[PDB]
Amino acid sequence: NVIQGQLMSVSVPVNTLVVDTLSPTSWQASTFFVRNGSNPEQDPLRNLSGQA
Amino acid sequence: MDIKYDVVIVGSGPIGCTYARELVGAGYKVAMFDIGEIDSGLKIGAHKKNTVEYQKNIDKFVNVIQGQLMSVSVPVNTLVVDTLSPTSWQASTFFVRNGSNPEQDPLRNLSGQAVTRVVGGMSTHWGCATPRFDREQRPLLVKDDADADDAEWDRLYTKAESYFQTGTDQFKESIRHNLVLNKLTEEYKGQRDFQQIPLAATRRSPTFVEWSSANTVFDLQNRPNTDAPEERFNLFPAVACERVVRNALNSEIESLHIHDLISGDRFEIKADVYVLTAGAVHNTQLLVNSGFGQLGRPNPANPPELLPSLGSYITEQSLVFCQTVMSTELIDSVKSDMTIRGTPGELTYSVTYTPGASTNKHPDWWNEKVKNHMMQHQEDPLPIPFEDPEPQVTTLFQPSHPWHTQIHRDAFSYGAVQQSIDSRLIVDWRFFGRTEPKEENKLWFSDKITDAYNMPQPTFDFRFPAGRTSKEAEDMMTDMCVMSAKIGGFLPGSLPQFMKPGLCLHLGGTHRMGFDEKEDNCCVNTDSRVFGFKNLFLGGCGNIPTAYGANPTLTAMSLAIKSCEYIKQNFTPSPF
Amino acid sequence: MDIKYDVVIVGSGPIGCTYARELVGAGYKVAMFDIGEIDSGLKIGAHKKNTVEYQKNIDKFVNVIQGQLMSVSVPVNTLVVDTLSPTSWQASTFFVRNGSNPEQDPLRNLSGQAVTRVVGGMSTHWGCATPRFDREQRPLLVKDDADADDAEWDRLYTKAESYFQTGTDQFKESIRHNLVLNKLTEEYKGQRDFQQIPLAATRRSPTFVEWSSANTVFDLQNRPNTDAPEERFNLFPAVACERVVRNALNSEIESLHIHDLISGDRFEIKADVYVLTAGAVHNTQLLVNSGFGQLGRPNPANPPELLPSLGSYITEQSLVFCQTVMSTELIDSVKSDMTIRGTPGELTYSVTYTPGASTNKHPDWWNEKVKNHMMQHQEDPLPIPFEDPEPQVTTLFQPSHPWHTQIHRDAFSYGAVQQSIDSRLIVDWRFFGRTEPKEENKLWFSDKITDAYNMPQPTFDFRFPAGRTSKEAEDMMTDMCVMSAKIGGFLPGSLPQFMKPGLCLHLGGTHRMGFDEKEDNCCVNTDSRVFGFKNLFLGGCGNIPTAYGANPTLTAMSLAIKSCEYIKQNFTPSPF
Amino acid sequence: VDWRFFGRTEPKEENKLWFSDKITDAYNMPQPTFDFRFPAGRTSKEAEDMMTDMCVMSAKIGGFLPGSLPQFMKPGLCLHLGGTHRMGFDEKEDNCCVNTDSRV
Ligand SMILES: *Cc1cc2c(cc1C)nc1c(=O)[nH]c(=O)nc-1n2C[C@H](O)[C@H](O)[C@H](O)COP(=O)(O)OP(=O)(O)OC[C@H]1O[C@@H](n2cnc3c(N)ncnc32)[C@H](O)[C@@H]1O
Ligand SMILES: *Cc1cc2c(cc1C)nc1c(=O)[nH]c(=O)nc-1n2C[C@H](O)[C@H](O)[C@H](O)COP(=O)(O)OP(=O)(O)OC[C@H]1O[C@@H](n2cnc3c(N)ncnc32)[C@H](O)[C@@H]1O
Repeated sequence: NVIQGQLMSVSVPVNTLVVDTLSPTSWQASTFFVRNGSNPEQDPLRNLSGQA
Repeated sequence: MDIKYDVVIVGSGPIGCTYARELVGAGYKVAMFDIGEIDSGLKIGAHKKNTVEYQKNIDKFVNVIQGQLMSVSVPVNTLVVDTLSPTSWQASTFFVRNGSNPEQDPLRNLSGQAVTRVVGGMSTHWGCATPRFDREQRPLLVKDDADADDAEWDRLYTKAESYFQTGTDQFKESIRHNLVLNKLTEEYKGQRDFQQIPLAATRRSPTFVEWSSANTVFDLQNRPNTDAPEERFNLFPAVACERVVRNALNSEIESLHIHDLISGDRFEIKADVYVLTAGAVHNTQLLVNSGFGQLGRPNPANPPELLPSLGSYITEQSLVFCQTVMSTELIDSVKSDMTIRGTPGELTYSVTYTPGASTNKHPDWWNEKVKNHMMQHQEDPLPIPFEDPEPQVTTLFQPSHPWHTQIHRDAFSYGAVQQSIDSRLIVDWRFFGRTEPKEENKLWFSDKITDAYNMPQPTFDFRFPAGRTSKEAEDMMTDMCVMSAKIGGFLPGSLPQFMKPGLCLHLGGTHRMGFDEKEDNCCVNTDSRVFGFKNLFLGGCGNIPTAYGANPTLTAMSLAIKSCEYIKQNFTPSPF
Repeated sequence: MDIKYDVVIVGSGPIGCTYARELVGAGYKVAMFDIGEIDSGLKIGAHKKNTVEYQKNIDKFVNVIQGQLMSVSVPVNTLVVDTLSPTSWQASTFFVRNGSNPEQDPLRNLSGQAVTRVVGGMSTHWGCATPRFDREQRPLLVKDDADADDAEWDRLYTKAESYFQTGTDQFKESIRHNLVLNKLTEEYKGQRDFQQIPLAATRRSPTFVEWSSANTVFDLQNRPNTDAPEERFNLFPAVACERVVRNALNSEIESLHIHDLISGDRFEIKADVYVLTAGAVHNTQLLVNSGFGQLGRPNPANPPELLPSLGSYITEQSLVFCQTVMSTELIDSVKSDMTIRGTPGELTYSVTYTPGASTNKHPDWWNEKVKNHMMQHQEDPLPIPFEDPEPQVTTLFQPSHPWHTQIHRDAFSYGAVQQSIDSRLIVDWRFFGRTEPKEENKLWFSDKITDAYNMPQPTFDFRFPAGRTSKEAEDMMTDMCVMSAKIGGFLPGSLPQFMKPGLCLHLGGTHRMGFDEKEDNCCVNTDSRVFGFKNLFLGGCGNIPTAYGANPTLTAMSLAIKSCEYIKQNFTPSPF
Repeated sequence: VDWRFFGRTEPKEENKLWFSDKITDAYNMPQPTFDFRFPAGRTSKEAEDMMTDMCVMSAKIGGFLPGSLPQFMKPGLCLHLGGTHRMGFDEKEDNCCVNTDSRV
């Protein structure tokens, strides 16, 4: 837990995971927009995802 | 097989079988085709739960359901796997893979929508709930005369309930059922009414229910036969129906084009009357494949010439689910009439009641089951008999609670930790919302991509409408949270949640009914006859044009019965 | 139903059907009972995968399998749930709940063991692999004459393979199959041989295989009928067989006691010949319920009077599994014969080969499939055609690799992330170990606890034996890791692992065969006749007394064919 | 017992760490971006041979622990990144950034 608490990911690609069980009242974007500190330059297929 | 029939029916689900029942009985020469195969045993199209083994292992039945639900539209998968070995082959993109539909926006889908291709359709696995719709959920059959409209729905629903063997008392001797039913009655006294879910089912013994299906409505045996010597019916399984052929006038259907999946051959079939009962998705696909509506991605710049509302105004219900673990207060109530001496497992242990004691909260029969269970199974800490049937409770949709409710048990795949909880304690909660019909919510068919039967690939463009539909959906969730707490707390792993869109499989409005094609933005009239066409009829939930929360099948069958009255009045059976 | 038959058969799986095929054909008056129901469509007891819908959706078939596998022995669950609401009822102990078996030690179980109660048994869902056993895996039918023993097994296996429609070439036109087969041949040159898994199956088209089943061996239709007018057979589904009644001499069976699950009535059935083919678990249960062996927890202080080796020396195979993702080297090999100009998706793009080029690594037909796929589907990055059949590769058990191997695809439930990998790349690896028979490994039946049919509850006391069995099991895992790496890296989520004990469903030895009851510690002789008894025979994997790694069904059928030779030679059919 | 086997990666010009000219990280510095794949040829063959070697060697000690089965870890979890500002004798000939005294 100490280790994980001090390893900050270098490059996180834009997340395209589909959540389709939100309530109909919840706000949602119509796209997978650059969110949550993701790096839009990053190809998720040519990454070092584990680099921190 | 002959080339010419009086009536042809596409699909062998319960709605096709309603047509078959009515029309074979009226003496028409009838053919029914189904793309799927016979696989329910000797009773063709019967419910798969009606085996002794599923009645003793009911949770295994989830697997039967899942094994015959094939996803309608799966978007291209973009999940990153970055722990492959460096030697494994990988593409540089998320390419169209594994039967995914590239037309599909993963954010405007009914991901949970699925279809069943087997003789008897989805009625080989369904839950058999058959409530009537109240006025608010129901389309008009009579204009400007509410009493006359009620009377007509009553006549039709009554017949439909006979065809399905609908009843409301098959679970009346269940302790668990009565425990839930009574508590909720008491808690909502003067606010809401609770009753048994109306269920298409006949109890055969205390541990066996014969669930109804297509086979209950019509047995699907070829005729003439010894029991029906003057009737004429043939069922042709493993036949993909691909198109109905319109005359140039667009006034009549001239043939049905089929593909025999066993021989591989294609044929045309001729009939006086053509009935499409392939389900809400597949009726639409067949029509669009026959030049109704618009093939391809919607294009308003280019409105279709025939049935422009086809595939628009589609509705699916919102669904919320949880499970509860029965409260201590309620379990203790079960044994309230009992005197208990000594300690379980010893010789002096005694559980007794006074039959007829005026202070008894329960009938003698309930108390006998409980005493006997507690004295026979002294290692068991619960007062509920092991073979006690499940709860089957509803409060039906009303204006002040505009959702359908099922408080019940059906087959479920309990994870390992959930298996730690005694099943007698667990109750499932499913609340179903009504969805406003909106032109923008569409089922359409690709002009380039094809499905597994080489038909135009279905694609959804759906979102739950803003406004009432969404407010009610969230109010429904809150209502399940409030109501469920009266019975027990949530079961870990089955916490309150929205189910993926379309999992409820109550899709409607894809080929909707109304009085007037333009004014009511619809495809069929109140006899389920396709506007413009003399001899084409559509059956099923696709016909329902309203926002409904209740399970739609009974309502669809009712419309089918009306549709067959029109047929009997307007087409003469051939001589035998 | 009559009261008297020439032969009665308990169970309608493939082994019962072998008896039925041989004995109905020999003119005996035959009854077969099965506790399960007809549910494979019109072809009674046929494989459930032989529908068009499962052949287009093969992964859905896992659900069919899981829906008909009922766990034999589930220990009491001790999983702690401590996130219930304080209002929910809870016991203060982990009490016997949810059909758990309190006799069962969770640490000496076959947790993965399960049974199938349906007409046709497990052959309605099985994988159809039918290898022969080599000498090392195989029991003796002839003593002190190895060549004579080989000759006898050859005669019997050859007939069994005819009954099952066993073949080794149904997958020969698969690119994927040949890609795997060839690579592994090359890598083990001079060390091991690879071939197609022998499969009970007939190819009907490039996209449809008719998998064999009980129905292939015998069609299970009542006789006399139009095709077999001088034969006599009745199948009675939904009949629980409970006991065979021994004479006081313990020299003959006098009746079969049955329970009709539909009427609820119990009857006795009389026959000259009694054949038990209910599976390895249920044959044992029936025998113990009839006073063979010992009911209750083993007690050596009190050895049974009849068949003291019944339920001892049980064997189940160890099973290791993984999936791979095909290597880049191998995928590129597929298109080695191709010249490629331009870029995919453009007008100039060209994929060509020179038919007959001496430097071609592949036959023209392979290259035609590949060229056509690459030119027709230029958005697809793989050279393998979409409808290419699966790999079906084996290297059969040998002394230097004493395990059976299947390098293949069968129905599988891929998780969401796994669905991200193109299915054409994925290969399943299943290696099966042989288990030394040990007296201490037992299937026994409770004297107090009962199962869902009110029969004595089965309980296992099993561990994989120390010594060779365990060393080989781990060497097998290492061998799969080494061999699989030649084809590709592991698929995340399907990494190398031991499967729970008994999931392979290859249980043997529960009612084992040998020459001499005491010296060979066994229950039946080489005609599958129960020692002491003139007219009682047992069929199935329970008969196999050796340590085997290969799939046992073909071997069991072979023994059944020998058993019927004895019957035909020793019992006269009644006159018709 | 834990088993961790670590492979060597061939240095390839095409494998890059670069920095965005538009996107910034949490300290307002140019956002790092990788363009990496394990090189074809030796690096990838050895990586798979390494996996097989761990499977073979580990079996001498015991069987795998369920839930910790043999697997490749996500790229870069080992945190042994090298070569981003690599050393050599001659800047052009050795394609490098610092000399053997680590001087730029
Ligand atoms: C699956 C499901 C269904 C369900 C249920 C629970 C589950 C898990 N619970 C419900 C319940 O409690 N109450 C109820 O009212 N609905 C519930 N359902 C849904 C219900 O089963 C369906 O509404 C009902 O069966 C619909 O009936 P219908 O006759 O309209 O349609 P179907 O059963 O899908 O049968 C259609 C058939 O047509 C075939 N087919 C499809 N395409 C073709 C082509 N091209 N050619 C020839 N035949 C075609 C099918 O194979 C099928 O049998
Ligand atoms: C389930 C399974 C099976 C399997 C397979 C894969 C799966 C997922 N893959 C295998 C394969 O590739 N090759 C092979 O050799 N084996 C494979 N199998 C196993 C195979 O199906 C079984 O070995 C085979 O079917 C055994 O045949 P048998 O005829 O001995 O037994 P059965 O099929 O279990 O049928 C027994 C029947 O008897 C009934 N029954 C049980 N108890 C009673 C009582 N008391 N009274 C009357 N009937 C009884 C059953 O209901 C059943 O049909």
